[PDB]
Amino acid sequence: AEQVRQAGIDDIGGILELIHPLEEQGILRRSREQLEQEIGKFTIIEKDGLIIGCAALYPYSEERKAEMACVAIHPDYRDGNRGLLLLNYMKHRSKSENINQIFVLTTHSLHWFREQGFYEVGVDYLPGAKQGLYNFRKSKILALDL
Amino acid sequence: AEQVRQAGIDDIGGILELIHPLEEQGILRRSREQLEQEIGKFTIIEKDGLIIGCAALYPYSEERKAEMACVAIHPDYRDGNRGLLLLNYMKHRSKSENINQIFVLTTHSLHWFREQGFYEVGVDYLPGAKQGLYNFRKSKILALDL
Repeated sequence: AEQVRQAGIDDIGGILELIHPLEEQGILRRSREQLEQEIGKFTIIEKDGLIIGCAALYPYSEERKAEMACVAIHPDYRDGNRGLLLLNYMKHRSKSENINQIFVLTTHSLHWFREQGFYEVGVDYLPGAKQGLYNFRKSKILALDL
Repeated sequence: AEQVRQAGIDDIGGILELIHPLEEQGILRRSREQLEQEIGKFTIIEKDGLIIGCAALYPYSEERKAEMACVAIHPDYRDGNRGLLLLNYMKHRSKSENINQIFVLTTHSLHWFREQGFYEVGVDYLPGAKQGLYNFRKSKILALDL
């Protein structure tokens, strides 16, 4: 069959392959170490040992929201409802962690999202952590070693 | 004296007053309910019962980073090293939660940040959750009721 399951460390290589062409295309970038650190957030689809889909879920526990991000379907495996498969799996998983909304940040696929019952919200809806970033031009990221 | 301490629910009103003029100024917006949901992330400064400073810390546990955001000093209480007070308190607090870097997203105060040992990083440095947002124009936020 075809498996939808939470990702593990042996899946990083396969996730990277799905994501890399998205990064070149200006869509997403994730280093391997970054993926190692977040792996728990990722779900994939495996077909005959090939990773043909992934998606990440970032919970905002106290706001009871979660962002579904980094959703990729293998180019040879589109038009097989695989996006929907990941979403329904995400829906079901969020529900079981006391989360009652999923949100996405997208420039692509409005018709499809609307068709799933997604509605558009303003930046104020974003959980406070995710607010500093939506309102990003002359905007610098600064880090401090503790 | 003047107290630096983690915030509580009775501090929301006072935080809102510090933040509201920042929101009008295009800098930050936080509803009361949003602040109720995130209150645990906030630190304030209280002087004679007046909230004269606040700052939020958003931990990225597995990446061992945390974003310091929503930093406000009462307009009548500037040039009293209160920004530094909050930062050092944040530094100390992050350290004790196994976090070894603080980052900020800013358009303001480069000289000051550099002076504290902050250095500039690229968007790839951001913890994956915070990546979907930095790379935000024709970019929509969509929500789904589970």
